[PDB]
Amino acid sequence: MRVVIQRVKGAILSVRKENIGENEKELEIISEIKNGLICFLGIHKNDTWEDALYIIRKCLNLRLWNNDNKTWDKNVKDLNYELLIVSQFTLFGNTKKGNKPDFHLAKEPNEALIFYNKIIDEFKKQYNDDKIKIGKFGNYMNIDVTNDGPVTIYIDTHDINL
Amino acid sequence: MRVVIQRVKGAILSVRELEIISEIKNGLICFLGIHKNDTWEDALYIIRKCLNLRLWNNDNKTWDKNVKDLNYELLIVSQFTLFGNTKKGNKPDFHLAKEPNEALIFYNKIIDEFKKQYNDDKIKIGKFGNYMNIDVTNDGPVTIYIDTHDIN
Repeated sequence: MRVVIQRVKGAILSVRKENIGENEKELEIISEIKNGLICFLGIHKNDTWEDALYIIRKCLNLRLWNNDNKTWDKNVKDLNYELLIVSQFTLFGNTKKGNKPDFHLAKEPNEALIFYNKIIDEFKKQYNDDKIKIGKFGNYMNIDVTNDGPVTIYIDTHDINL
Repeated sequence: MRVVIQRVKGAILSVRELEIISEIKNGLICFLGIHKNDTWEDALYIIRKCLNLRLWNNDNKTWDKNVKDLNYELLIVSQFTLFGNTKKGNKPDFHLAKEPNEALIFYNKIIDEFKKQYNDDKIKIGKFGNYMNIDVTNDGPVTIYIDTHDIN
């Protein structure tokens, strides 16, 4: 599994919404957080539950907020902050050969959805049902993010021995 | 070198009462991490990939158009935290990251090469080594990661 974690003062996620209908075609906000993390999550085809757990553990526990003259001190749970988890297959975009990304390492959308939903449940079980927002899996999204720092963290779980 | 590329409809960068100092419409924001043992070859790979990755649909085709074809912009932000090791604790430690003073020179060389390889007016930057607030409109999203240490 791969994840890119961004520290944020807020994030607003929107998808396309077509009233077919009333011939209305606009963006509508379906998810929103204030301070916290946005995590772009890429799932590898050979990912196991252990990979998910490491990611969840790291996202929930990384001390990324300063605190009273102490830096890199507080985690997203401590400050009672939120997480926005977006599935992001492009993180398994191989750009090593040619300038068209190739996504053969990506888990296929269907198995991915089940896995992803398992992850979201675990996030909630390990933190709080109300602190975890998500996007619209497999749909085009517009995400207004306020990067606070910025602080960007990258983790590839296939780097660790689990 | 490590880079995270985000596809965007726009980005607004401010620095500390904040003031906006950089702004782009459609294009890419690129968070750039420089490794202590990085060479000019690593920079070139990153620059070439950023300018040439076909990340836009030109319709009926996918992954078809790149950032130059569309006359789009790039916002390059140095981002040492990309070398935050988190393998051994919950507190990132950043020793793979290049020392600040050498990093700045290197980083400025990169920005020049970006301009030389594209266009002086299409390349925006942040305030190196300063706290920044960046409002980004992610378009997709489309997130690309590259570690030039994976390549020879």
